[PDB]
Amino acid sequence: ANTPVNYQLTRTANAIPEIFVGGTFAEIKQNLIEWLNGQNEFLDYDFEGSRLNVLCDLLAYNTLYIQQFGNAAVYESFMRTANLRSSVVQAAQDNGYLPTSKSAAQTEIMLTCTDALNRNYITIPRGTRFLAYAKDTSVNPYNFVSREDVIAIRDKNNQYFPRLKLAQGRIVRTEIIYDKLTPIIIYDKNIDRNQVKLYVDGAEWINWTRKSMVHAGSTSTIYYMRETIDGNTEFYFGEGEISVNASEGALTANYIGGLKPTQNSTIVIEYISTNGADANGAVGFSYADTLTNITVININENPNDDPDFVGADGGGDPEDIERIRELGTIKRETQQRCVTATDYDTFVSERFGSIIQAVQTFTDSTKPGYAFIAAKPKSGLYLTTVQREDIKNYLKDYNLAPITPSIISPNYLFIKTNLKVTYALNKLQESEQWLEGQIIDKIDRYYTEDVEIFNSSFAKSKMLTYVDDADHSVIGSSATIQMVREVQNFYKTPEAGIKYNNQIKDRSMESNTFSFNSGRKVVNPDTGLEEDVLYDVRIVSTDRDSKGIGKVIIGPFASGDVTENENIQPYTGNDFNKLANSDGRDKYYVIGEINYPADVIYWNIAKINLTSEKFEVQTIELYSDPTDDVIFTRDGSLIVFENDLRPQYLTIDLEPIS
Amino acid sequence: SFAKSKMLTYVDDADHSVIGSSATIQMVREVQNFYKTPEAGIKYNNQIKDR
Amino acid sequence: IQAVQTFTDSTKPGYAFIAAKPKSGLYLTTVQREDIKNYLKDYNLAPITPS
Amino acid sequence: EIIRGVKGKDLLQNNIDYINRSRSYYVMKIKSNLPSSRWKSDVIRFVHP
Amino acid sequence: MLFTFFDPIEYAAKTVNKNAPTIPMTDIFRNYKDYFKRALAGYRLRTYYIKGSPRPEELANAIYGNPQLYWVLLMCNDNYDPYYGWITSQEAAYQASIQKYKNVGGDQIVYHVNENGEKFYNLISYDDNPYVWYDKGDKARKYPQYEGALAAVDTYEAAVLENEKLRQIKIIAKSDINSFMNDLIRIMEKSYG
Repeated sequence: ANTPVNYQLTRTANAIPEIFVGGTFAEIKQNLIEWLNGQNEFLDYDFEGSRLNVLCDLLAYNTLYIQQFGNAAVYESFMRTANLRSSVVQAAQDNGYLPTSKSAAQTEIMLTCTDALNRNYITIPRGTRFLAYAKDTSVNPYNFVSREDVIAIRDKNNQYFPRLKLAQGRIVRTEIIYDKLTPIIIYDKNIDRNQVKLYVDGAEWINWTRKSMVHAGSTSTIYYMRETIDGNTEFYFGEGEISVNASEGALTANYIGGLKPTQNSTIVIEYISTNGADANGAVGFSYADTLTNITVININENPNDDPDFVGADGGGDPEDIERIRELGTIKRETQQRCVTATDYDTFVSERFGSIIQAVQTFTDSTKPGYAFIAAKPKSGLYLTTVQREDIKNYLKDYNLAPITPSIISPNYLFIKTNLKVTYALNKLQESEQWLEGQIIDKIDRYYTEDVEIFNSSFAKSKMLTYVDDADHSVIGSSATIQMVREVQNFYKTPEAGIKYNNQIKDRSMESNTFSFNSGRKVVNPDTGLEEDVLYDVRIVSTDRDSKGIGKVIIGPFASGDVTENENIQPYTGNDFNKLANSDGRDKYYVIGEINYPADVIYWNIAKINLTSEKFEVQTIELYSDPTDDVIFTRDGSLIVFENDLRPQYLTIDLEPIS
Repeated sequence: SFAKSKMLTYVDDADHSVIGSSATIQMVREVQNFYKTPEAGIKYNNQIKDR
Repeated sequence: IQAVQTFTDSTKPGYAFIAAKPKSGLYLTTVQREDIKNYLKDYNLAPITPS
Repeated sequence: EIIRGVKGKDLLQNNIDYINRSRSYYVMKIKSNLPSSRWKSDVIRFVHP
Repeated sequence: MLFTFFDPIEYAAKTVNKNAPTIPMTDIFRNYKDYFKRALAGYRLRTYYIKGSPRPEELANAIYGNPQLYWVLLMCNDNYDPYYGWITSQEAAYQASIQKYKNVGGDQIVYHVNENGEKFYNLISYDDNPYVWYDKGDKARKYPQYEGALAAVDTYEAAVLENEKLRQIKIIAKSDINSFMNDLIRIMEKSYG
């Protein structure tokens, strides 16, 4: 049982050559005090004689003074032992992967605008800026600028919408005369290397490195980045044989490194510094820069709706040492082109790393040719379809040819909770309400501290610890969870059904109430025709049955709603839970069945023959209460904290106490 | 006052391998006297559920 | 091959397509096609057969 | 067409329809002594796509 | 003179153990080598020679009159170590050589150098004709790789030529040393932020 051993594994989890380890001074002396002892020159001198002792005592002080220099450098010297972050990037940058500066809040708009000139084609030139208030705050909009040129066909009726996508900040372009001996610094903070583009005289060069990088451009066009230890970015390009080497495709051969400069190739670069990570979820937009003859009659948010979405994107801290530290090793491991699934993990982690807290690369053995991806928008659970499309194509750049990237947000276990938390009034002068605003931070803290990381077993209580930890003037804290999944088809279970991975109490399997259109007719004075009647139902589990099974009981039905079949009967069992309706309609059917041990849950509404369309809503939320304390996750099913988008899943009651 | 959460802190602390924990508490007041309640009567200072 | 143009189809995995003008002829002659794919075959991503 | 030349691939029960061929089942095979789940995680972690 | 310029930094020993206290220290972890390039690129380096085996900074005084700038010389010298990168007296060098070879062996004949100056490694004459050289590991009798009169190099003497190379240095003029100084300093302000 557990782990038997033969002298197994190696050297803890990770190398500590540990001659380097800083020890306690006294011990350091204690070691060294021995050192001077046994020294052939004198075996006589007693060190515990306080006279020599303090003298030797001093040697250790310097020796300790000097050691942490010698030791820390090693931690520094070796990535993943590097304690300095600007260290970490260096080896990472060296490994062929860099962390980036905060990455502009980005979005798309379509806007319908009439040109006053009625020309066939207007362009939106790159660099028109728009304003967006951050969510719920109009005090200031966040400026953000047209990413690139875009033109639009004038539709007939003369009004036509262009569409374009938007990153946040201001276009900031600077020309520089290049010179042989000189650094090329941008001292700009809020810079992000991903929105950095430049022009040598004329044509654009790309840092090969995550811009294009496979095109006929022959690599003569190129340059690099680097991070000044200061925190500002300096430019770099390869000098001399800037292409691979020698003769290559040219018949004349000789040597070209470019950028002599003398004055040649005056370098003009163009970039956006940004306020980002603060701008996420900026919904209200403005058209903040006018053009000749173009007038936006409407700017309408979010083409191709998710439908659940927020304003902009992006931003970023930028920096985290933990996600960055090991990571580049995989990029150090992998080549540029992404090949391995985790190579697709780490590669995706490069670009939209600030978009994605966690990305799950996997194959679905069913569909080959598709790279199946489960990622965290980290602002939310759902990358807007353009993002999905966006990184996809960009990702798709690095990939095996027949392979296709396929990104889907996996299903998400939802933890539906009412919280009961007590505090002493007197104990806190601070505004009660804001306390709730406090805890509501510290709740996701645990998540971000834990749950999204591994998507392992989830501890309710352990979560409640930190929210307990919040005010310390909180007297007590209580909560109750309802494990919640969302369903895409009310009508038919997914083939495999649905499983909780987690034991639930019998009969504690619930669902959402929802109306149902019933063909029967309603008329009321002044109402007139009134279509027909519709009432609501919900999905009900019957009791546990022997062999841990249950049959899915449909919501209550009025008489004549469902054509009665000799096969299908009103379940009309004693047990099954029932909502209380004004109808008193007692017709209940089995639409399907479950078993509690397997946690697997199936039904089909084809069973009851009831028409899909006589239901109004396509998706229903799923309610259940796991009998077990902690929540287990397996695959693609992860508990997560999104309160803002889905507050009804998170509720907190506040108990004032004197 | 006693807190089932604040106690839960240290039981969390004990190993570092404990992935979770929880409990269902019942106060216990043992009573010396059956036949007569203390004429004043016991109180928990804390309300309880019915039955 | 004047210029060789590589492409795939997602419908059929395991395979790679390249476009070739021998520029000595409107169609690429065969003796090349066996000569190349041969020499080519050295580096083939195992799951994939370039064609 | 019916197919002229002949060569084999040996099998315990040769040919027939075999049984239960996936997909087009071709999705490419692997053979080794060592039991999988010992080799399962890493090859996809490393080479297997 | 540098590291005291920047603020001392706090440092955690984390990654040695999951909990270790954080320590402040004077910064080595600014590079200074790039710091002394940019500013350096303004003027020039001037090669320079050494009269003896002095210390870098002991030597750093006589040129600039300021012992404090050793590092200026050092970064222009950009040696790997201040201890063995510098000029060294015969006494030490031999001992240094004595040390490094001692376990291998003393007085080890390192290589044969021809008249032309071409070092010949791993060579010995079969002794019949000392002028014909069969190398070694051969047992000779075969493949003499050269024939003629060559010098051999004593490990002592071998030590000399090594330290000998260190004699000349590229340095910047004592005139500009001041003007230079301010500029780099100013750069560090840009490098502070």
